[PDB]
Amino acid sequence: NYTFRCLQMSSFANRSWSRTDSVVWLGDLQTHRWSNDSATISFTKPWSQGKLSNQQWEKLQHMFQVYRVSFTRDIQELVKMMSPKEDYPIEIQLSAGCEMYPASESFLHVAFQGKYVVRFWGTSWQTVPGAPSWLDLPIKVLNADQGTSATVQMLLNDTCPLFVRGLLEAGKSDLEKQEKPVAWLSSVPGHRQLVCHVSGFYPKPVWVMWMRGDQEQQGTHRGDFLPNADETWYLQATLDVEAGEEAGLACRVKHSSLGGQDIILYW
Amino acid sequence: QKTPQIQVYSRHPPENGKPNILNCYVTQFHPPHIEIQMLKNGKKIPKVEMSDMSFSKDWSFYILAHTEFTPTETDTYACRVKHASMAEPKTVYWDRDM
Ligand SMILES: *[C@@H]1O[C@H](CO[C@@H]2O[C@@H](C)[C@@H](O)[C@@H](O)[C@@H]2O)[C@@H](O[C@@H]2O[C@H](CO)[C@@H](O[C@@H]3O[C@H](CO[C@H]4O[C@H](CO)[C@@H](O)[C@H](O)[C@@H]4O)[C@@H](O)[C@H](O[C@H]4O[C@H](CO)[C@@H](O)[C@H](O)[C@@H]4O)[C@@H]3O)[C@H](O)[C@H]2NC(C)=O)[C@H](O)[C@H]1NC(C)=O
Ligand SMILES: CCCCCCCCCNC(=O)CCC[C@@H](O)[C@@H](O)[C@H](CO[C@H]1O[C@H](CO)[C@H](O)[C@H](O)[C@H]1O)NC(=O)CCCCCCC
Ligand SMILES: *[C@@H]1O[C@H](CO)[C@@H](O[C@@H]2O[C@H](CO)[C@@H](O)[C@H](O)[C@H]2NC(C)=O)[C@H](O)[C@H]1NC(C)=O
Ligand SMILES: CCCCCCCCCCCCCCCC(=O)O
Ligand SMILES: *[C@@H]1O[C@H](CO)[C@@H](O)[C@H](O)[C@H]1NC(C)=O
Repeated sequence: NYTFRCLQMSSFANRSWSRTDSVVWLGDLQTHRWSNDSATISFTKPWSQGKLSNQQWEKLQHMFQVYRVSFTRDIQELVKMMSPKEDYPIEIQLSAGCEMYPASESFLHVAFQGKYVVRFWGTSWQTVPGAPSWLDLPIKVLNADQGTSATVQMLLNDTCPLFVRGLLEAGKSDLEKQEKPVAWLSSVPGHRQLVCHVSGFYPKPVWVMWMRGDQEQQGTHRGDFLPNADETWYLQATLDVEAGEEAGLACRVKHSSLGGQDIILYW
Repeated sequence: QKTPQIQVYSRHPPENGKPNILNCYVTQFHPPHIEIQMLKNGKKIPKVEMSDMSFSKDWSFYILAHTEFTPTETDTYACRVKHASMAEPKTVYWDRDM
């Protein structure tokens, strides 16, 4: 299960100012960046082009170049038509791509001021239950544009799975990279709070538990997965204990990279 | 509008005198316009690298700031965030363990 996400962020400030920026993620590795500043889509990996030839990529790029200008014009023009009722500032987000399987499903979701309002599904755009009613008319209009509907359907149903299978092949060693965790212990200097820190692991799946001998200490609170800047992950697991009960405790780590040789830090 | 949560943690075990990387991960904010600085002894650190802004399944934004640092027992490190959701800048000092 790999999920390809293209994440577009548009800020509209007043009528004379807007930017659109995008990032693309294959699973948890960033594959592309597309700044407002740049005319072209930038690569964040050597394999970011997938199996697409230089011409095939340019054709896809052009289509997105056309889309970005058109999308900006359309949103600017919609705001003028709705003024003063709907007015600046405005934030629009699009999350679009496909989730691969052993087969794939595609999605295109749109949020307005941080709330999900619109998706493309089947052959048409649609507002979602609870969306502001003023979106219904603009979406009907958009649904009349047959060519846009047909391009979007091609992009979702065909282009996305084809392109991602290209990325999965082209970036296999990078996608299947194993990076080892390093761990270290600390505590708040009454009952103490022991913290087992685990940083530098990839991929994401991991097991961190406090132990006394072979007994798992089920009071272990697992923190959130925090990213490092080098495409590895950070995680801490804490245990609330009474003072004098810290002797004989240990933090045990299991990860794919370690080849069955767990990390064990005795407190 | 949503308030940014801020987490500060080091890339490697913090050992005094050993160069390292300090991370500031800012999450769960809206709108995306935001100003993030990392501080050494309360002063702005100049070379602070930044990830591209992205967002989560719930549409809230996130971003990762990072800079080289060397921990010692004479230095504090922090992350200060200015954002429209908060009246004044919010600062989180490095826990010293994290
Ligand atoms: C791209 O794939 C689309 C389906 O995939 C989904 O959407 C994409 C964007 C991804 O997100 C993916 O992950 C999703 O799974 C596909 O859309 C389908 O297109 C056909 C038309 O070509 C639609 O068929 C019509 O169905 C309606 C009934 O729809 C309702 O009921 C069904 C349940 O039975 C539900 O599934 C729907 O949600 C609706 O509630 C029929 O009324 C209609 O029949 C009449 O018209 C046809 C002519 O087309 C005649 O042959 C018949 O005899 C009837 O007169 C259609 O059969 C289908 O609903 C639609 N799916 C959805 C989920 O909306 C799209 O066509 C693909 N495009 C390309 C280019 O590949
Ligand atoms: C306020 C919050 C509202 C959010 C809900 C609205 C979201 C609207 C999203 N609209 C779009 O994504 C489409 C915007 C661009 C579109 O409307 C057209 O202007 C543009 C140009 O269309 C014309 O030329 C095309 C050939 O280039 C076609 O032939 C079309 O028939 C013709 O009218 N359309 C496109 O660029 C379509 C391809 C890009 C679609 C990608 C979507 C992510
Ligand atoms: C975001 O990017 C686009 C790049 O095309 C900018 O759009 C241009 O804006 C300038 C204003 O300085 C105009 O001269 C051009 O007419 C615009 N170009 C197009 C193709 O529409 C936009 O200004 C950028 N936004 C920001 C905030 O930098
Ligand atoms: C919209 C669905 C995309 C399906 C095709 C995916 C392969 C092309 C990758 C293009 C990344 C460009 C980033 C811009 C994202 C955007 O503006 O929507
Ligand atoms: C439009 O927005 C920008 C960014 O918010 C602002 O700096 C600028 O003064 C505004 N311009 C006008 C003409 O209102």
